[PDB]
Order: sequence, then structure tokens, then C-alpha cells
Amino acid sequence: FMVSLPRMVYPQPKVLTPCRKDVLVVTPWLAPIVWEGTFNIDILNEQFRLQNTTIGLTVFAIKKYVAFLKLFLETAEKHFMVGHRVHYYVFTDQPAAVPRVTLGTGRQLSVLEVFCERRFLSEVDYLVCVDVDMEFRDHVGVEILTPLFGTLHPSFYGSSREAFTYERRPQSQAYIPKDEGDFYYMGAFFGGSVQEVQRLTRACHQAMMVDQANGIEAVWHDESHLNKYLLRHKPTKVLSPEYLWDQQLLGWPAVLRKLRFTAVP
Ligand SMILES: OC[C@H]1O[C@@H](O[C@H]2[C@H](O)[C@@H](O)[C@@H](O)O[C@@H]2CO)[C@H](O)[C@@H](O)[C@H]1O
Ligand SMILES: [Cl-]
Ligand SMILES: [Hg+2]
Ligand SMILES: [Hg+2]
Ligand SMILES: [Hg+2]
Ligand SMILES: [Hg+2]
Ligand SMILES: [Hg+2]
Repeated sequence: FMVSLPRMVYPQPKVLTPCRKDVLVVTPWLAPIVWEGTFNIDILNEQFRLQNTTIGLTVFAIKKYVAFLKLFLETAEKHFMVGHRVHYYVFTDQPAAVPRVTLGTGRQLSVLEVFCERRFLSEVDYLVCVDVDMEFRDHVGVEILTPLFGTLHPSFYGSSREAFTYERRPQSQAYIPKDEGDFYYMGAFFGGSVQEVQRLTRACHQAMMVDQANGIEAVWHDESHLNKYLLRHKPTKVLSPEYLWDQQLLGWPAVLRKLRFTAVP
């Protein structure tokens, strides 16, 4: 049951005026591709707040990677789902090394040493899975929430499918031939409902175990399998490279109005 939105004043959408004329904003299976300018964050914030949405953000910080936690968490506090309920899950081998970061109200952090994944189902509505050696530089909000989403890898968004670095050996479960494929998604940023995210990770785990039993390891490991999964189970939203960038390596192209989540130099 979705409650009614309140009266809101905002620019009327124009039917005969395309959103963005420089990029594809919807996939062939009718999934929005999220770019700046395609969404009114005020309307979306209302919709999700009225649902008392809770977002779980998971990160794995092992060994030297624990050093990236402070900047990651501090910037997430400034740009990630601000205004909504957020639960951070930090999986690490050094629980005592997790920095004490000051959190805004309605936000919490759980340190799990490497639990019952069934806990996710009762604690959050959506799960966002990212790499820790990153920092938020701009808004990353509810516009990304949907049953299942993948993010366009910043190095291949303009590449043809034959150039995608998919696993090309038919002996692997992550195999994708040259005439197949929509996009090349990066394994560093994906998510969706708890149910869909667990289905994806469960599928990846089983496929990788099958490859190991067969004596093969996909070219890009988990990412190869992520791409195979998203090819056969189309994501309900696709995030543009605005959500996963590396300015040192790729600069700042005009097509990117905002650089929201970037690699740390
Ligand atoms: O091809 C998948 C891997 O891409 C790596 O990024 C590379 C990119 O592939 C290459 O074409 C060039 O742009 O340099 C990039 C940075 O080394 C990722 O680092 C790796 O995780 C895979 O996604
Ligand atoms: Cl992840
Ligand atoms: Hg628009
Ligand atoms: Hg369990
Ligand atoms: Hg996750
Ligand atoms: Hg996996
Ligand atoms: Hg995966």
C-alpha cells in the first residue's frame, strides 16, 4: 500500500522535449538508465520516504584496504542516501581498525568480522554493494533504488560488445559469445532489493564453484559472472558512469554532468 504524495510544485515534464539528447536513458527492456537530468529527486525522495525505506550499504575491507574506510564512510555521510535510513555493513578482518566515523541521525554501522544473511531481509529494504577504495563526491540517492541494478563500467560504456572483456571461453559458466551482451557492468557497484541481491550473489557463488571444479577461472572473476547474470536477468535500472568513475584515468567528459562515486588516487 503506497500512500498518496503531497501537493508539490515543480516544472511540468514536457512530452515533446527529450530528457537528454546525448545519451540513451532507457534500455530496450524499458529499464531507466540513470543520468543527471533524468530524475526529479524531490519527487523520488517523497516516494521513498513515505515508504520509510532503509538502505543497506555493504563493503569489504580486508588487510590494507581498511585504510580506505575513513574517507569512504565520511563521504558517504555527505552524499549517500542523505535523509533516508541507512545501515552500513563493514566486513573486515580488522574490527579494531575500523575508524570511528560520526554518523548523521537515522544512520548506523555494523562491523562484521570475517553473519546470518537472513538478517539483511529483516533489517533493510535495499542492499547496495560497493568497493571500499572509493569516495563519494556528489549525490547518490534513491534514484538508484529498484529490484535489481547494475552500473556501466567507466572504461566500456562507449564500446561495442565485441570489445567487452566478457569471459570468452565456452568452458566457463560466465561465457558470453561475441554476438551477445547489452553492456559491460562493473562489479564494483550493484544492488537492488535484498531478495534480488541475494539471488545474484548466490548465482555467482554457484557458478564460480562450478568453474573451479572444472579447473577454470573467469577472466575477471566475480565481475565476469556478474555480467553473465545481468545478461540473462536484465536489471530493472542501469546506472550511468556518473556512479562509478576514475577522473585520473578518464578525465571529465562533457557527457558526465556529475561525478558521484570515484576511485581514490
Ligand atoms: O576489463 C575489465 C577490468 O577493467 C579494469 O580497468 C581497466 C580497463 O579494463 C582497461 O581497458 C583500461 O581502461 O585500464 C583500466 C584500469 O586498469 C578494472 O580495473 C578491472 O577491475 C576489470 O573491471
Ligand atoms: Cl561489492
Ligand atoms: Hg529530462
Ligand atoms: Hg543464516
Ligand atoms: Hg552485498
Ligand atoms: Hg561470486
Ligand atoms: Hg556476482
